[PDB]
Amino acid sequence: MILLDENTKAIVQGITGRQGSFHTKKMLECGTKIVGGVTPGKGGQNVHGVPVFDTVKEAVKETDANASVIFVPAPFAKDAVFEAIDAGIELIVVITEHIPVHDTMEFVNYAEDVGVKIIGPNTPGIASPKVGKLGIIPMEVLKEGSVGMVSRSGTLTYEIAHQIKKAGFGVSTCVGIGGDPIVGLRYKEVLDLFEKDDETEAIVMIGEIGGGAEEEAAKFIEKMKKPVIGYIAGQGTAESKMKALEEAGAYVAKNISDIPKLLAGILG
Repeated sequence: MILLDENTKAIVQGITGRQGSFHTKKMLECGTKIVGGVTPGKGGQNVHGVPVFDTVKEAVKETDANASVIFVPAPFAKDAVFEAIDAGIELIVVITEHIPVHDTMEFVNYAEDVGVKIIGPNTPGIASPKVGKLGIIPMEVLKEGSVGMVSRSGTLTYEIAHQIKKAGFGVSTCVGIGGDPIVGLRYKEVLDLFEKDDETEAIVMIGEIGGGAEEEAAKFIEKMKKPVIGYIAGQGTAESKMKALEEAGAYVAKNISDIPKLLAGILG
C-alpha cells in the first residue's frame, strides 16, 4: 500500500524523447530518485546524467527500480507498460495521452491481476514534495505538508493546489488518476492509500461533472478516519456528486476559496 516514497527508485521509459528528457530534468530538480531510463538502441547513453538502457529488464537488473513513468508515444505505450509489468515493476505512471482504449484496457487488466499499480493513462502523474514526482506536475504550486490531493483533471488541480499553497498549506501526495475512460487506480484506491499514509492528515478530493467515479468513492469515504474535503468543478451532475459526498461525510467546498478555509478548521 505505497505510492511514491523514500524507497522509490524510478526509471523513465521514453527518456530520450523531447517530453521525457525535459521532464526527467524537472523530476531530478525536485529530488526524484530517477535511477535509469529506457529507449531501445540508446543503451549506454545518459540523459541529464541518468543512465539509459535498451530495455526495462536490463534497467531493473542494474538498478533495482520499483517504479516507472512512461512518456512513450501512444502507438507504443501499451508495449511499454507490458514491458514494465513483465519486469516486476510495481508502480507504473502512464503520462501518455491518446492511447487507444483497447490498448489501455489490456494493460490495466494485466496489471490489476498481477497486483501492479497503474496511474493513468492521460495523467500528469504523482507528486510528493518530500521525495519528488513521477510525471509533469508543476512543483511550483506545491510545498511539503499534510494535505493529500486526488483529482482526474489537469489545470483545475493546479489552480486548486495554488490556492492551497497560497493559504499556507502543504501537500503530502498529489495524484491524478487520469482523464481517459479506462484508467488504473481510481478515487477509492487513492483514498485507501491516503488513509494508510502517515504523511497525510486531510484529503482534498477534486472532481467534476460526468461519470460516476466520485459517486463510487463516496461509499469508501463513509468509513474513512481522515477528513475529506470535496470539490466538484462545473457547478452525473455536479449537484449529484456534491450530495453523495456530503451524505458520505465529506465536507463539500462550494467554491475553491472554501477549500483553504476548511483546511484551516481541520488542520489549524
